[PDB]
Amino acid sequence: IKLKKDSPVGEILTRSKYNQNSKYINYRDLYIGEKFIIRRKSNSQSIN
Amino acid sequence: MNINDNLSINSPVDNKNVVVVRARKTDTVFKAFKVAPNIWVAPERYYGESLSIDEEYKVDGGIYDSNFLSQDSEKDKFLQAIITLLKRINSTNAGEKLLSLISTAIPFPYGYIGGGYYAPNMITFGSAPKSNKKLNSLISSTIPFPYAGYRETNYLSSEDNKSFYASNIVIFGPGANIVENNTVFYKKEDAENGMGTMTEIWFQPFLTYKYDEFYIDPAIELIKCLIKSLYFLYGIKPSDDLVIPYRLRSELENIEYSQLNIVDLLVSGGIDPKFINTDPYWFTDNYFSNAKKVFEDHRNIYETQIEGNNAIGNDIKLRLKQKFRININDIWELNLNYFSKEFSIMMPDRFNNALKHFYRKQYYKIDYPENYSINGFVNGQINVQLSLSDRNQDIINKPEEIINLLNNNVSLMRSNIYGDGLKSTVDDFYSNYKIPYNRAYEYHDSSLDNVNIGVIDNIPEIIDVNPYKENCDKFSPVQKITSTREINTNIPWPINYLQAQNTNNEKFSLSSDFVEVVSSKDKSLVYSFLSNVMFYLDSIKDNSPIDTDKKYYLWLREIFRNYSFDITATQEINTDCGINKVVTWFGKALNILNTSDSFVEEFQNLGPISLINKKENLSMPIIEIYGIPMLGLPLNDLNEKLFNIYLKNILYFKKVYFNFLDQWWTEYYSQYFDLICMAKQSILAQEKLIKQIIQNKLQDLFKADISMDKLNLMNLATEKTFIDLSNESQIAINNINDFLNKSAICVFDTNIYPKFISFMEQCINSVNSNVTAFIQKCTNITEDEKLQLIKLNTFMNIDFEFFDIQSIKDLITSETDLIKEEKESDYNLFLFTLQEDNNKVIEDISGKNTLVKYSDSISLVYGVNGDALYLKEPDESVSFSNKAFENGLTNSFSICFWLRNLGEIITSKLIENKADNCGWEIYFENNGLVFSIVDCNGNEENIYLSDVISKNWYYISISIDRLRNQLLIFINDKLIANQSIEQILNIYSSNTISLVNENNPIYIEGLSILNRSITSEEVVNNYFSYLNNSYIRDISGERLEYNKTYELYNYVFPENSLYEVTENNNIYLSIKDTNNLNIQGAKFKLINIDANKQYVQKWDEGVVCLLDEEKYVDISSENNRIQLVNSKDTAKRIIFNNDIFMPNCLTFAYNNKYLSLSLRDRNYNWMICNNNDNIPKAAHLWALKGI
Repeated sequence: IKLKKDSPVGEILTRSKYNQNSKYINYRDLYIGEKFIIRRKSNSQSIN
Repeated sequence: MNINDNLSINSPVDNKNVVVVRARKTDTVFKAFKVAPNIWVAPERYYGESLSIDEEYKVDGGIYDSNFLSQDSEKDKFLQAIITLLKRINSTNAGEKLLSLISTAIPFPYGYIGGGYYAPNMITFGSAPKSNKKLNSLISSTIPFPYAGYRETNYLSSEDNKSFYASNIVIFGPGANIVENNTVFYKKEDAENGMGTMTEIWFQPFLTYKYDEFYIDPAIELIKCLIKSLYFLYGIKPSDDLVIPYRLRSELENIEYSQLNIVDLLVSGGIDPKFINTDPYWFTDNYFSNAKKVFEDHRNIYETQIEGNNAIGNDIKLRLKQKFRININDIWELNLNYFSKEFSIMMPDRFNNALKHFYRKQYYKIDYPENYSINGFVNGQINVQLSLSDRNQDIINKPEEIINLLNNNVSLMRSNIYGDGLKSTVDDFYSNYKIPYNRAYEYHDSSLDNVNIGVIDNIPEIIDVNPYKENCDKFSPVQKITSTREINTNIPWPINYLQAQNTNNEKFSLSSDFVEVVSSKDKSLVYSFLSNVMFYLDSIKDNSPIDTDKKYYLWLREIFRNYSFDITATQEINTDCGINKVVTWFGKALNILNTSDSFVEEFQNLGPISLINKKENLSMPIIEIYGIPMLGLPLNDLNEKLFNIYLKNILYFKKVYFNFLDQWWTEYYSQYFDLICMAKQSILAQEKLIKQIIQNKLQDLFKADISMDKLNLMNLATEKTFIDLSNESQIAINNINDFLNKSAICVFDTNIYPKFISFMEQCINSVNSNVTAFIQKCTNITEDEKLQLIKLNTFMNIDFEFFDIQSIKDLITSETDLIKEEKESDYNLFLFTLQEDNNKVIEDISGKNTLVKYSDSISLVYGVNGDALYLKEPDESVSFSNKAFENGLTNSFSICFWLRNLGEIITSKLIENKADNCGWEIYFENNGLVFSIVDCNGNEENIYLSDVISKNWYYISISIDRLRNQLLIFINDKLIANQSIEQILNIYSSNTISLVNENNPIYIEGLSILNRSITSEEVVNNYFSYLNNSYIRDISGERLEYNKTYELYNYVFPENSLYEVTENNNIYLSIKDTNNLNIQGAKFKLINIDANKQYVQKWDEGVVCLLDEEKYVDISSENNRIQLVNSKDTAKRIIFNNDIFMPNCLTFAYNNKYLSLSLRDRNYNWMICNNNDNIPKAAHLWALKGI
């Protein structure tokens, strides 16, 4: 998912891949997209 | 794409959608109906093949009839069937994409009459009239002279040879052989040279066949034909000599192979293509390179020449664009597996091109607006009711081999073994095939993505067609004669045993002596391996004849139990690849290792290889490992070159491994699949005999003094028992399937992989020698550096070790297996409730689609885990309807739900399935439940489950297992009742389970009915996992909530409530003394940081408030006890938790220190923050009761 420039809806984009120098190694990048964070709702549990 | 469904055989010939064209350049014409752009249907039979072939030329397993599709009614039915199939294909997105690609993939048109696809000539027309001063001779209009002159080859010519209609696909009827779908090109030269050609399809939509436990959808056969036609449309058709080894003919006495064309392998799908389409490729031919080059040439011709031409039409220019949008690899990587997955259609998955040899097909007739539809088969692919076609008697049977079991020279038995029907080669393909080194040395479900339905639909139809004179060649039918050898043997074959297990009489008797069965002059003995059933029948022999209904019920139950025990007999042994459940009776049926002792003993002592009769079929492929080419280079360049050589050699080793895997699949797994098929035939034969014996007994008992109603009860019970016998046969079938699949994987592990390791060790020796020689010939590097380099480029054994049992288990599992796994459910009813937003929905999500009828007075609450039905209004009812709920004599089931009664003590009905007298029911009584089951003979079983009081959750699980004659009843996580129901007989009841309230507000949660019995371990697991939902509960079982008056109890003392004690000007709370039991307990409340939270959860910080001065809990660091203060800020924030195995009990923690009860102290027990182990670990568990 990537945040759209105009619409307030995340658009779906195809992940990149590795085609730099080696055909023996293939994968897709995972550090792409928007950086999500998670926050508490009521702060009722233990801070520790 | 939109299929023209408004056509019929009575429609007039309008020369636009209904035409009468000429078949090739013969003297015969045929009608044709256009159902889509460039897609036509010819409802008559094919014209090329004569409908009356000589008897010596009929093929094995083919229905030959020269009267099919002769009347107009049959032709109209055929046309409607093809329309329905096309519409069904078009419904799914993938089918629509395939149809659009078929429509838009016109054969490549030729050039102009002089050659070329560039601009045409020009002509000036219409000179303006002469003016008063100017001649105006050159004032005219210039137009392209041969406009749209590209001479297309895809056209049908009318009977007058003056009108031409563009067309890509013509769907004829079947040729000489009724059940034979075929796909034939229009011109071979234009089909093999990248140009393209018209395609004709012979299709039979009216006859299907059954495989395993499902019927073949004809839509998938049509899809396969269309995919094969796509090969001709694009011109990528390999030569007929490009074949692959498909199967090893193990039934023969000579080493012969049955081979398949690469087109059929690439289109048919299944598991076979997975053993050739491998990364990296081990099988490569010049065909792929030539096809890619020719396709690229034609794409360039379009892009550079036929694209910018403004004097050709967009009817061709824009279809050629869409045709060349896709790549060739898209067509090659398009098989039946993708459409099977996207359509959820189960299809034969192993050796689907050789199903003629494995078993004989039975054909079922299809009435299209009765059985098929826009959504496919009615009532699914399994539960569709199709009548057996009357043409099954006309199936011609020409065996490939005749096995004669000679006695001592008299033929005791004569059996037929049929052939695959493919091309047979005696030359070993693998030994004469060389794995290429410099070819396919790279590369270490998404193919129809470049097809746009809307873009194809926007193309205008082709109206004006410029003919090409020579677009057809001829049709020469392939006439072949089937040879039949005869093999005389003394040792019986598995086919001989399989035949002996079949009889045509109706007064037979089971026998364990094969020789006696085949030597019986009366032909009254039938071979069977059911030792239990035979023993029981011999035991009851010479006894009182069965005349009463109880006697017949007992006999039927015993027969079913013995059959189930016999067909499901397996023994778990430890094999090299894990644990294998060997089928014990596999030696008796299909005589194999049937010398003496037990089959399992011989199987363990020997290997799995001994099951098949043709071992050691391996052959070393021709290996071409070229040595390294000696120009000087620095260290880095030499290192890079050697690394590249290393990677290439590793990939070559993997290619050889894949070749050996394909050898194992072709030569070894084929025999194991043959064993699987024969075992399935044996199981089915034994099931048929048991059913026939039961039918004989029932029909002989119809001539007795039994009332009619009891006779209908017998018939219903016998039908249910037949369903149960089918279920047991399916269990045995998949048991033997797993056994033999694991056996085949084990035989690869322990019989083929070592040979591959030996061969590649021998090869790696030479590879390392050559590498060392090359690295020593060079002299541009140092000595230590050279030693490091040569040590770095070495080939140990681990380099060429690629075995992975999980990669072979996951390689022989098809999409059909995944569909079966997804559709396999052990639930006859799995009720699911969903509140949504102001619209509650209660429905069965088990996949069996039980009819749920409920009133609007019911509510949905949160009882335990998810929403639960709440019946507060008196006299409510919820009905669940399903056929399987009718029960019967022999079927195991189980009811499982959560119950909470809010009442207080008369007998109120809770769950009923009582049809008049017979049935079963659960109802409240006194202060507990009662489960009563009664049969149709007067026998009753009433079980009183005590200690079920109101305002408490209970997990009721009742299991009836009729294979064990056992009735188990669990409440929560404790077995309550374990009874024997051997005295209980047929309990046939209504098809509706009724849940009532009877003036009692009740919570019912997760009501579930299974089709099998449950064990204690599974019940305990379900009970404990259902409560593991991060919610802290009270002693009542309901969710614990903040701000509620609660009484405190300790687990050690489940009846003493903590009460306030004042001493030394300090107030604590403590257990009540034995002399003071009437003192009222303390009232507690839980306060959280956020007042919005209402329900307590695991790991929640809170404060306990005691109900006049609003006391709060504090911990005194003088005696390490608790005390009560009058300041909220002085309270302690304690953490609430609970143990998974003590659900209705909770623990209070304070910096990793649980609060517990102290030892006795002058008739007191204070809550204290313990750190010592002398207090039992069960003393820190507390309970809160809603007061």
